[PDB]
Amino acid sequence: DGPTMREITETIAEAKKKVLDVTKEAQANLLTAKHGMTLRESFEDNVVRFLNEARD
Amino acid sequence: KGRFISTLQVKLYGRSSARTIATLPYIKQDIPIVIIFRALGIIPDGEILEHICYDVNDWQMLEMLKPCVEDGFVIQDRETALDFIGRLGIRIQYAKDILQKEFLPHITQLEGFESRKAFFLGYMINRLLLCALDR
Amino acid sequence: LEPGHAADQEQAKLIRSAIEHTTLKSVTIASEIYYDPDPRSTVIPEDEEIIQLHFSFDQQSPWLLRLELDRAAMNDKDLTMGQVGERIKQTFKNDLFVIWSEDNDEKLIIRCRVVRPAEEDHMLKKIENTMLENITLRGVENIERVVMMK
Amino acid sequence: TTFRFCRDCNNMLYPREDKENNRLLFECRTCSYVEEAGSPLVYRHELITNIGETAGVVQDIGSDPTLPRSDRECPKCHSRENVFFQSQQRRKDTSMVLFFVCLSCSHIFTSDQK
Amino acid sequence: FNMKLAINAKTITSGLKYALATGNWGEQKKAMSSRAGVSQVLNRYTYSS
Amino acid sequence: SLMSCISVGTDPMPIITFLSEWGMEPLEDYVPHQSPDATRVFVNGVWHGVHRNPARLMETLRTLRRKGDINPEVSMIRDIREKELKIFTDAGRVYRPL
Amino acid sequence: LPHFSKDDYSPESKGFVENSYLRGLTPQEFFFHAMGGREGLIDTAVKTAETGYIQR
Amino acid sequence: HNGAPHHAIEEAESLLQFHVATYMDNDIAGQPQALQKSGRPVKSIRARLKGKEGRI
Amino acid sequence: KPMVNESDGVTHALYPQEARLRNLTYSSGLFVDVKKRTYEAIDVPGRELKYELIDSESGKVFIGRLPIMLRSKNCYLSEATESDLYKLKECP
Amino acid sequence: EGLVEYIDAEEEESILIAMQPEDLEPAEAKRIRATTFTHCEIHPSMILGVAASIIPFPDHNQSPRNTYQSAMGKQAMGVFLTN
DNA sequence: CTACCGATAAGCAGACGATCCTCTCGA
DNA sequence: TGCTTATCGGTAG
RNA sequence: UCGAGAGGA
Repeated sequence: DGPTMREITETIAEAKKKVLDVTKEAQANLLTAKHGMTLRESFEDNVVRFLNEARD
Repeated sequence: KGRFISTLQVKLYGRSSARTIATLPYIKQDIPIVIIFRALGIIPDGEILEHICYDVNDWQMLEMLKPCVEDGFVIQDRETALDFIGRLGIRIQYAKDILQKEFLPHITQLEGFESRKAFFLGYMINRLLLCALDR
Repeated sequence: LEPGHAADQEQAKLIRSAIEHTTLKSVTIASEIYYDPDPRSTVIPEDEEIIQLHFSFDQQSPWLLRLELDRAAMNDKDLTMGQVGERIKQTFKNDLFVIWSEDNDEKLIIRCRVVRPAEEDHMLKKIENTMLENITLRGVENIERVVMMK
Repeated sequence: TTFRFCRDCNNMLYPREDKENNRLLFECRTCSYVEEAGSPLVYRHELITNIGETAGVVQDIGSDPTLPRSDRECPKCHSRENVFFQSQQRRKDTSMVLFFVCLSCSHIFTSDQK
Repeated sequence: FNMKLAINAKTITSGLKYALATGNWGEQKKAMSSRAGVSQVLNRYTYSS
Repeated sequence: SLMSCISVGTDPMPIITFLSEWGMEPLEDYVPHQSPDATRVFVNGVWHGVHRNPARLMETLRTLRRKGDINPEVSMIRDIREKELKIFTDAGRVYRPL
Repeated sequence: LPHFSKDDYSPESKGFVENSYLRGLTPQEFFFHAMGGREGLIDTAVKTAETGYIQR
Repeated sequence: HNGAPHHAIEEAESLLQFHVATYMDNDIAGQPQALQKSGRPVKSIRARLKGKEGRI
Repeated sequence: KPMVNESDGVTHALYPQEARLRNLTYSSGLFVDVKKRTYEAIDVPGRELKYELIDSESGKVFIGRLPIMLRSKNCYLSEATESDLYKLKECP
Repeated sequence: EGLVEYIDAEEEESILIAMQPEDLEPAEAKRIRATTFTHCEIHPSMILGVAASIIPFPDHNQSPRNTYQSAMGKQAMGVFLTN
């Protein structure tokens, strides 16, 4: 459907900003730094979560 | 093309603090790099280190380079730097012939090009330490 | 967990730290070797207040081993300067003299000297790697990344 | 932290201790050469490193178009025309903190907040 | 020269014939540099194929 | 691929002459301390010389191929982050037009 | 890809397909998709050999 | 039977020891190989009833 | 240019369709200009040193035949156009 | 004339290519969407091979479906030559 | 203090790797 | 994924 | 017949 296509477009648009804010967070050193795993390992994990969050 | 599957696997030993550092054809033994530079006519340790450490400001390379000097400190002059067997018969001449032809086939394989061959070897050890420091 | 504790957050945190395998290699920023002969007079201006405090075995060594420590690494994995100081002391005691900075201090360092009544420099380097890649600190060996689960 | 070498024979120096005067003196093995210590420090390990995070920055940095460009301003020159790159220390643990280098001022500034 | 060259031309023409028909960039000895995916016969089912 | 083509191999000697005519220090008599930002110049993964300012060097060399003096098959890279310049006239390289 | 800038940690530059199959994949998406496909058949051809050995 | 040359018999006996062994196993050891010119080896009894498409 | 000589006959002008049909190798002849020189030294053991210093064969001596590639620089097909390619029994 | 250039896989490391010469040029429904581009891409369809170019709308299909087709297209009838 | 009893490392090759089916091309 | 074979250092005779 | 390659669900 017409509005559904636009609704799917905005789902990926908010997700991009969701990833952008996490990307900006990692650039300023301040990050969650989850136990055991690396800071970069922690980033990818939270990034791919947002990517599939919008997808499904 | 000349085929020749000639390869010089320059190997860095030790993972605590035994940072010794290369294979040469046709020799069934690993040769410390300091002896290789002395056999090329470069006897002073400072000049040898100038081939590896281009930036004499950074200390990190020299620290890893510190033990690979004392390991072959017995060998000093070119006369004693070439005598290392390689094979037994009589040999200094056998290893002398290896350096001109077999060792570093690219660039040139004539004779009087010791400075050109040592700089390639100097860069190879440099690249090996660059990944050892994780740079 | 202990059957007595059904679902205790702080009890689980007590276990994970008591089992996780850790060493000096995981906390030390840099391992330095300095030259200082007088035991009551150190070259380092930071290592001054610490000296007079510790003074209150037989024949000392003029070879000092300084070890810079990360304030965050000791904080994130639960460690103190007192517990580390005695962990190195228990592995030697009569063999080596161990000095350590106060936990309150801005700079966290460990001062180590030999006690054997000089060719010690090259011998000290072998002792350095044993302190970082051999001496255990917390939990049982082979153990790695530990995680709590809901 | 820097190391010195004999003037006569350009060979490696070994530190020797004056057991009488109580002071460090770097000696030679090839020859009998000696010299007084410039610094009490002998050997440094440095496990945790901050070095080489801003490595390989020739002033011909503007020539490389592969690098992404920023609209940020310098603290002293206030230059808008800037270029940047991630941590040059290629390690498993290292963070994704940006390093801004300016084309016309040669000054380098971080994006770090900790 | 030329009389010996007649037998030598045969070893050179057959040396090129052997490799280009079988597929092995080595001597007629066999098992030495036995790379068979060299002299592959041309496909002719479709023009695009 | 449709566009892709393989290299046949051109003689490296003509290019070696042009490189020497624009600034090239011999490897037999090289200065490490004297030269600060030493741009290590490589021909087919083989060290030959060193040049001080490669900015104008690359600028002159890039148009030399475009003119037709140097075969466009031959590749040339400038790594500013490692102070290096590799030039390849080797046989077997895959190249696409842009 | 040479089409992307250095140290670009965006989802679009790391294999994320925003376009629908109906919409049509862009060349950037299509190559990363081809990588995700090529790896798939490799996981088939290899794991199938070990299975025949496992059953016997 | 004839004029036994001592260290000339062993040079032939070793050939018989080789011929009898290559007949049963031509796979075979660390350094010997044995072939039936033109350049292709002989099919031994071990290799005739060997695993996967071979008697058993 | 690819030409293969037959039994009791002249060197036949071998064409791509001819080799494909007659089941023959599309090979081109090679000839080198060899220089035979001797090159003597009237000497006895010590001394010794230098020579100071001392055959035109047939018109370019044969060495063998190289299989020539179709549409290559040394092939008939490189010069040929569509109009004449049909008379050669070759597909354009 | 110096209008087009042949870039090797090694040479691709030091350059930036602009895919769309229209979109990636000024500032600024169909499919979804620093300015220092050294080179320009001829046409995106040029990344495909032989049999791949014969596939209609390969972007709209799944990659293994085109990978299955890639080798399947080799086993076709038609006319290969006129001779 | 020496002879013996077992400890861990040095040195160090082995033979296996889907099931069936189609077809050509030599030497 | 095994095996093979020296070297080692240690208790008690 | 042996050996090599190509292709199939």
